[PDB]
Amino acid sequence: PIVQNLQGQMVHQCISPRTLNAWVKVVEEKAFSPEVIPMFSALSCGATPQDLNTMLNTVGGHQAAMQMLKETINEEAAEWDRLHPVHAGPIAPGQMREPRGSDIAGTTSTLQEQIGWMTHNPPIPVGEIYKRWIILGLNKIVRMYSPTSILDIRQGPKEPFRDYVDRFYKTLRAEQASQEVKNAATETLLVQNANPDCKTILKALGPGATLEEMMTACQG
Amino acid sequence: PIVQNLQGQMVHQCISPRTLNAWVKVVEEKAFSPEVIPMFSALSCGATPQDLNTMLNTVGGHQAAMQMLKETINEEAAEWDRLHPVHAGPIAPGQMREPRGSDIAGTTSTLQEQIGWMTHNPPIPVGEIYKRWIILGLNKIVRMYSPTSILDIRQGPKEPFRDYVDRFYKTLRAEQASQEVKNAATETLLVQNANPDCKTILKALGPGATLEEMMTACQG
Amino acid sequence: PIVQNLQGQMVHQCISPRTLNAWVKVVEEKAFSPEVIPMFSALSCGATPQDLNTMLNTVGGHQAAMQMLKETINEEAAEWDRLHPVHAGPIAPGQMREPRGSDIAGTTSTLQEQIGWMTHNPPIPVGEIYKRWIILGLNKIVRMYSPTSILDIRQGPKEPFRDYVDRFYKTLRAEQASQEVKNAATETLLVQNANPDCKTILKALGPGATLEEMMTACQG
Amino acid sequence: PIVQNLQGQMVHQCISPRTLNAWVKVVEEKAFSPEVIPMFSALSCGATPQDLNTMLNTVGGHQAAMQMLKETINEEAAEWDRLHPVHAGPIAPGQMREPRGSDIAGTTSTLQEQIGWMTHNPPIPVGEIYKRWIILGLNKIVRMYSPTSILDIRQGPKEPFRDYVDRFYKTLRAEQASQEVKNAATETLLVQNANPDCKTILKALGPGATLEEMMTACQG
Amino acid sequence: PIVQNLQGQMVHQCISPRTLNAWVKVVEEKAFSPEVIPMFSALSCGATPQDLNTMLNTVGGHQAAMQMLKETINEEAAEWDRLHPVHAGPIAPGQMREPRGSDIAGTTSTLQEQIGWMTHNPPIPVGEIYKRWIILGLNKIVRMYSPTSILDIRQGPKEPFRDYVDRFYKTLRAEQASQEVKNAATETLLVQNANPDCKTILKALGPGATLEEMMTACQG
Amino acid sequence: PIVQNLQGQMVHQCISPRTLNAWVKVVEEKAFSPEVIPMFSALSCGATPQDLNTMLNTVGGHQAAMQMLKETINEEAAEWDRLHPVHAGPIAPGQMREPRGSDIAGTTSTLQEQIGWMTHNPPIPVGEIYKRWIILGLNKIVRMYSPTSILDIRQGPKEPFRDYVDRFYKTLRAEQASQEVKNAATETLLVQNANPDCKTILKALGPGATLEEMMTACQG
Ligand SMILES: CC(C)(C#Cc1ccc(-c2ccc(Cl)c3c(NS(C)(=O)=O)nn(CC(F)(F)F)c23)c([C@H](Cc2cc(F)cc(F)c2)NC(=O)Cn2nc(C(F)(F)F)c3c2C(F)(F)[C@@H]2C[C@H]32)n1)S(C)(=O)=O
Ligand SMILES: CC(C)(C#Cc1ccc(-c2ccc(Cl)c3c(NS(C)(=O)=O)nn(CC(F)(F)F)c23)c([C@H](Cc2cc(F)cc(F)c2)NC(=O)Cn2nc(C(F)(F)F)c3c2C(F)(F)[C@@H]2C[C@H]32)n1)S(C)(=O)=O
Ligand SMILES: CC(C)(C#Cc1ccc(-c2ccc(Cl)c3c(NS(C)(=O)=O)nn(CC(F)(F)F)c23)c([C@H](Cc2cc(F)cc(F)c2)NC(=O)Cn2nc(C(F)(F)F)c3c2C(F)(F)[C@@H]2C[C@H]32)n1)S(C)(=O)=O
Ligand SMILES: CC(C)(C#Cc1ccc(-c2ccc(Cl)c3c(NS(C)(=O)=O)nn(CC(F)(F)F)c23)c([C@H](Cc2cc(F)cc(F)c2)NC(=O)Cn2nc(C(F)(F)F)c3c2C(F)(F)[C@@H]2C[C@H]32)n1)S(C)(=O)=O
Ligand SMILES: CC(C)(C#Cc1ccc(-c2ccc(Cl)c3c(NS(C)(=O)=O)nn(CC(F)(F)F)c23)c([C@H](Cc2cc(F)cc(F)c2)NC(=O)Cn2nc(C(F)(F)F)c3c2C(F)(F)[C@@H]2C[C@H]32)n1)S(C)(=O)=O
Ligand SMILES: CC(C)(C#Cc1ccc(-c2ccc(Cl)c3c(NS(C)(=O)=O)nn(CC(F)(F)F)c23)c([C@H](Cc2cc(F)cc(F)c2)NC(=O)Cn2nc(C(F)(F)F)c3c2C(F)(F)[C@@H]2C[C@H]32)n1)S(C)(=O)=O
Ligand SMILES: [Cl-]
Ligand SMILES: [Cl-]
Ligand SMILES: [Cl-]
Ligand SMILES: [Cl-]
Ligand SMILES: [Cl-]
Ligand SMILES: [Cl-]
Ligand SMILES: [Cl-]
Ligand SMILES: [Cl-]
Ligand SMILES: [Cl-]
Ligand SMILES: [Cl-]
Ligand SMILES: [Cl-]
Ligand SMILES: [Cl-]
Ligand SMILES: [Cl-]
Ligand SMILES: [Cl-]
Ligand SMILES: [Cl-]
Ligand SMILES: [Cl-]
Ligand SMILES: [Cl-]
Ligand SMILES: [Cl-]
Ligand SMILES: [Cl-]
Ligand SMILES: [Cl-]
Ligand SMILES: [Cl-]
Ligand SMILES: [Cl-]
Ligand SMILES: [Cl-]
Ligand SMILES: [Cl-]
Repeated sequence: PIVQNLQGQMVHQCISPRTLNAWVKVVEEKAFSPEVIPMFSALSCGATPQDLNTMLNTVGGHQAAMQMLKETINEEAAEWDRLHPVHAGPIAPGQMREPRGSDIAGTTSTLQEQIGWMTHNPPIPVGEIYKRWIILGLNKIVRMYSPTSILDIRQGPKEPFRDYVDRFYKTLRAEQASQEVKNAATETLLVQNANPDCKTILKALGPGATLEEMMTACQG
Repeated sequence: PIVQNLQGQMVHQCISPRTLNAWVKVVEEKAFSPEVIPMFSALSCGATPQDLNTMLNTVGGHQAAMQMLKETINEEAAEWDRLHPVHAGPIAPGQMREPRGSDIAGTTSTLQEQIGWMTHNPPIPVGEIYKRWIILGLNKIVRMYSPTSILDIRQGPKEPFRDYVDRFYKTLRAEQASQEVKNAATETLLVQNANPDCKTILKALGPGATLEEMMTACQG
Repeated sequence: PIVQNLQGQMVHQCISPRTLNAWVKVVEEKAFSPEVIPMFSALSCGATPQDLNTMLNTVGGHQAAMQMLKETINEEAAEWDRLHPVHAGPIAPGQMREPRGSDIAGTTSTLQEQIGWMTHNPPIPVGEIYKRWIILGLNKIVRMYSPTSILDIRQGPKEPFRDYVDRFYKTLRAEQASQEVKNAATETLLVQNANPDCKTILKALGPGATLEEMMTACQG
Repeated sequence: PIVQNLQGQMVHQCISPRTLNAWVKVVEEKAFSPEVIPMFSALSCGATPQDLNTMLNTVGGHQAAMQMLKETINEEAAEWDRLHPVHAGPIAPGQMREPRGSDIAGTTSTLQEQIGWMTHNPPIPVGEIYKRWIILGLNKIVRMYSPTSILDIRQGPKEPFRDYVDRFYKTLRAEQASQEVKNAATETLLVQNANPDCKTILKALGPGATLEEMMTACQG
Repeated sequence: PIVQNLQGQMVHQCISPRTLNAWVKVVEEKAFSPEVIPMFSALSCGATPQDLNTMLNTVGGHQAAMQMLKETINEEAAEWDRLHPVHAGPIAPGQMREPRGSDIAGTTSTLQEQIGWMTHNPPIPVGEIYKRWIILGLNKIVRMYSPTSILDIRQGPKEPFRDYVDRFYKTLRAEQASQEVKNAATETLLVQNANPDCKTILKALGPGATLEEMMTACQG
Repeated sequence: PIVQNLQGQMVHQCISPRTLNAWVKVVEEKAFSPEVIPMFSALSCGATPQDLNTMLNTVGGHQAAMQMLKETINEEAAEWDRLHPVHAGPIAPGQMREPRGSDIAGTTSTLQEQIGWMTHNPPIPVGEIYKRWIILGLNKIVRMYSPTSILDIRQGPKEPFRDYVDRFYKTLRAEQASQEVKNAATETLLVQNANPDCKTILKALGPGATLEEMMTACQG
């Protein structure tokens, strides 16, 4: 990663063993459950493209997911290059060349070029751009490896309301879109797919009930 | 988090893998027992709103609770906005715009704006305001997920007084309120719900007995 | 905690995850065995009142003990305030208000006021005063949760002398008082409650025998 | 390793017990699965040749592979020497002699000469040259210890498409080459070795299908 | 402990949770095997007397031994006092009073007086004097809790010579003395207590045989 | 150990708990397998003689090996003293006395004298000299505790060639000598003790076959 020293300079630091192991173990145990994204984002804090490639290369298995990840990265790399055509010319003494999509992904850039970009003034944050592409890719995988659709979450006749809302939002969290799309899913389904007893109770509460009020009203 | 380095400057640091892991593990093992609040408060020491969102996002399961958490956050954010009317105008070169509620919650603010607010002179401590909203929300979840009422905690005819006082205060701590009447639940409900043998001993102790005095008197 | 930076300034540091976990685990495994006090004292090195409250709030269970702890703290807080009546008046530019008992315990003080007190010149060590009150409270709990009295420690007819002295001083360590009180317990009981064979041997050694000499004399 | 301290100077540091342990454990559990290469590359960040030799020497077992590793290192060292002819002559007071192949490999160079090369201006990065030779050697070991060929990876008549793509790319990654024909193995061999049900679906998708599109189309 | 920071100043640091835990665990698993002494000496590197008392106080059980430890400490403290007669007189502004025995042991000295002594110019190293007394006491405990005498360590008729030498020196190390006669126990008692087959071989080796030569000669 | 601070000064640091435990555990689990030497060398990076004595004193068991270690050290100490006769005379204000063999081994030197030697300009590295003696001793123990001779490694009639080369070089690694001696062992035995099928294949390859080529030729 790139961290600040006490001189105020952004300097490269080695990825710690603890960071590597934490990422390997969290994929081992949680696969592509939705909480893998924040874990990956937090563990890759300050990462260079090299660090991000290190983390993704240490994943054992799920190689189909990892290949989808590369295809996502390549599309985002192609989009970056078409929005940032590089301008030919000698790079000046105090400068860095402009990065191409393959440079952000680390396939055509050295770690020293990545450090130069990330510690420049102003910085060109190839690590955070790459991370964006990867997390975009991981979001697709979480959505693809989600077993259940939001339309299939229906409260059982003896199922406690808390357990049902747990399943509802767990399912909703794995199909990532805008929250505009997730507010629409809730307003469309959460009360309508409650069991007949709780549904009649919540209809009387009206559309303005908070979730806390809905869960208290269907308590047992 | 934003911590002071070894020289006295407030710097951004990455959330550590141990901090991430410790918070995930505490929710896994303790759910919303009351001791999750101090663990969350201590593990989020110096957190930015991004750090707090990371921690909350790493929680697997309990998504009904996490949704209640967002609704509490949004209520407090709207209250913040109603108390901090917007002042339109170009932000001056040195300084930073006033934060809205969604900026404190981290949904419309970047990490660099959060660093800018938290390291300002004087600092606008968005991380601690956000943290205060979250703990307010987590306190509701603890209250709601507490199974038993204090009026149902009663000493068995053969149950040692110590175990009953353990159950009593464990319950009182989960059923959260101000000390206005929790102070009230002790000293009279604690005696009223003692078994007849210990209850008879505790009347003889008279008003003003310490809990140590009550526990010594009902040992045998 | 409050630690020294390399500038010579006492600065606040976040309580580490390792410190929190160590305290939670040691209470989980050792309850209120006497070695909980030094573990708590060492783990709370440099603690602010906030850190001490964090540690005690993370304890799961033993809530009867924790309430006795609060009653001890409140008595010590009441004693502090009666010995340190606060003097009204505007606090000067370079100063801190004088702390009340509730400020030392952290119920009416902010972490910033605790930092101001603890890093003042000279420091007013509210953290070490609070710790004193807490450890005073923990000593009462260790003494209350001790199963055996010193008068019941009697050497068995086939019990090795080392095992008996182990039990004797383990029991003596849980009833904390002055060592004047613990030297008196030893001189009164250790030889007199040895089994008849070892007792006759140790009577001949005389009152001036070291424990090492007594244990060699009753070896087997 | 040679890392930058908190002030900006390149200093030698001892390899940490966690780094040593992490590398030993990764070889123990993963042998020469492909993910051992990124683990070795990341754990050897900033390594001197002495550090790299230490890491390789801590490997227990797999001594046939480790001997192949030495033979690869020696071939690269001889290639280095043929490209860097020796210049005889007294080394000047300030500077350091040119490294031979055996010096990069650490067999004829001391740790202080390795520090001298790596902290020179400009640096001669013997640790990264050595690391590049080792990973070249470890890549051969992975290729050799890969049990299955990509031509033998075929989808079963009832095997889900996802599991087959997992096996396909896991295998392709172990059978190491350039993307010249690994790019080639995908998109046609991946389809050719699908079972007849999915194969029929994938012809209808036509050329240019993403892996996400192929995996969505053969879900059911 | 009192350690040097990154700038060259001697500063007080809190004993780490790992150091506390490591010492507790070592006593739990190894009791008073000889290797507890180096573990205690290394884990108490730079300790103040308060740190040493903390470590000793965290020991659960073995209270008979811990009481022997106090008696040894008190004997050494009295010897220290008899060699360092008190000089009455007001302590000058810059300097510190001379330490008594109880101050080195930490029973009549505060942590700040211990820091003052240890960081003085020249330093009065009360922590190392205290440590020396404790290890003297722990050495007595190891000697006393060693079950077997060196005269009872003898090679079985079918026991491999290596295992017997292992038992021999393991025992010799627990039965602690100076090398005046431990040097003596080897080379003649080691041969005398060998079984007749190996004993006959070792006479033929003659005086001056190394232990490697003896162990090679009694392999078969 | 002796580490560099940020002032450029070599300063003493306490041996970490993690370093102590790592060395104890690696001996516990791996005994004197050959990888114990690099683990010991890496874990004792920067060690003082005191640290090296600490590490070796913490080893439980294998006391016969540890005594052979002392005899090796004493021979190397005797050789050092006969090559470095100390010259009598007052030590100057800015100087350190010359170290004897017993000073390098730490039996007649204080930790402060070891720090003085190791941080002198130029340094006299008693820690690295001692380490050399110890590792010389550990090499003898690895060679003594090796069960199998190189002449007994013969490929089985159904044994895969990789497994046989594994055993061959594992055995060869435990009998440490020069690689001149280990190249001679390979050229003498590796092909000649292959099973009759693989032997005839490798004879045709000729003496110039790499190990990688030999292992591919005897694949199955
Ligand atoms: C960097 C990174 C780690 C990030 C970020 C990141 C950034 C912002 C926000 C956020 C913060 C505050 C509010 Cl008030 C809202 C909001 N209020 S609103 C308009 O009503 O929805 N929305 N947001 C998302 C925003 F801003 F993106 F829109 C937020 C989050 C929340 C943090 C959070 C998690 C939590 F558990 C509980 C909380 F109280 C807050 N995380 C999510 O909300 C994820 N989530 N998804 C869904 C579902 F799909 F089911 F609906 C559900 C959640 C849920 F909250 F967990 C809960 C069960 C419901 N995280 S990264 C690149 O890896 O992602
Ligand atoms: C979360 C966070 C931000 C915080 C804080 C925070 C802030 C202040 C205080 C506090 C400190 C000292 C006193 Cl004397 C009192 C007091 N004395 S009084 C006039 O009698 O009420 N009150 N308080 C709360 C105050 F100030 F809020 F009012 C306190 C606490 C205590 C700390 C504490 C915990 C403990 F175990 C034992 C202690 F001795 C002290 N924690 C609680 O008290 C929680 N608790 N709740 C109840 C119940 F509900 F059952 F009654 C019960 C407890 C209990 F003590 F554990 C015990 C069984 C009874 N914590 S953080 C930094 O931890 O992350
Ligand atoms: C900060 C903190 C961690 C502290 C402190 C703290 C401060 C000082 C001292 C101390 C130091 C040296 C001596 Cl010589 C005496 C002494 N010599 S004397 C006049 O003969 O008794 N007395 N003391 C206590 C003093 F000073 F307080 F009086 C001491 C201790 C000892 C440290 C110690 C522990 C140990 F195991 C073995 C040792 F050699 C020394 N710890 C105790 O002694 C606790 N203990 N209690 C009893 C019993 F009840 F059974 F008798 C028993 C012990 C015992 F020693 F373990 C042993 C079985 C007997 N600790 S804190 C706030 O959390 O407490
Ligand atoms: C060892 C080290 C020094 C390094 C490096 C290193 C350097 C660059 C790159 C890389 C980055 C981005 C893209 Cl877009 C491509 C690309 N896009 S492309 C035009 O389609 O080929 N190619 N590359 C390799 C490049 F640049 F070398 F060509 C890359 C990688 C990727 C990192 C990565 C891993 C991952 F899991 C998922 C990702 F999204 C990205 N790792 C690999 O690709 C390894 N891999 N191999 C194969 C196979 F053989 F099966 F095909 C397969 C993978 C796979 F991706 F895992 C997946 C199943 C398929 N690593 S380090 C720092 O880790 O220690
Ligand atoms: C506690 C502490 C403060 C200290 C120190 C401390 C100080 C010095 C020395 C030492 C160093 C080198 C030599 Cl050559 C000799 C020597 N050579 S000699 C002329 O033959 O006697 N003697 N010494 C002790 C000296 F100096 F004190 F005399 C030493 C030791 C050795 C270190 C060591 C341990 C080891 F395993 C193997 C080694 F090669 C060296 N440790 C011991 O020797 C302990 N030991 N005891 C006996 C027994 F009793 F059975 F005989 C046995 C050992 C044994 F070696 F393990 C082995 C089975 C035999 N430690 S600390 C820093 O660790 O925390
Ligand atoms: C500081 C310390 C930690 C050190 C060092 C240290 C110093 C240098 C070297 C070394 C480096 C590069 C080359 Cl190219 C050769 C070489 N090339 S050559 C002329 O053809 O043999 N030789 N060397 C040893 C040299 F220089 F000493 F001669 C080397 C090693 C290698 C490092 C290494 C280990 C490894 F696993 C795989 C590698 F590719 C490289 N370690 C060994 O080789 C140990 N080993 N022993 C034998 C056997 F006996 F079976 F043959 C076998 C090995 C083996 F390699 F593992 C493998 C199965 C064969 N380590 S310390 C004081 O604790 O030792
Ligand atoms: Cl780490
Ligand atoms: Cl890269
Ligand atoms: Cl894989
Ligand atoms: Cl989820
Ligand atoms: Cl509910
Ligand atoms: Cl960490
Ligand atoms: Cl955010
Ligand atoms: Cl009780
Ligand atoms: Cl930590
Ligand atoms: Cl507080
Ligand atoms: Cl509780
Ligand atoms: Cl005890
Ligand atoms: Cl005994
Ligand atoms: Cl470490
Ligand atoms: Cl080397
Ligand atoms: Cl799929
Ligand atoms: Cl720690
Ligand atoms: Cl003390
Ligand atoms: Cl042997
Ligand atoms: Cl450590
Ligand atoms: Cl020493
Ligand atoms: Cl031993
Ligand atoms: Cl081996
Ligand atoms: Cl093979």
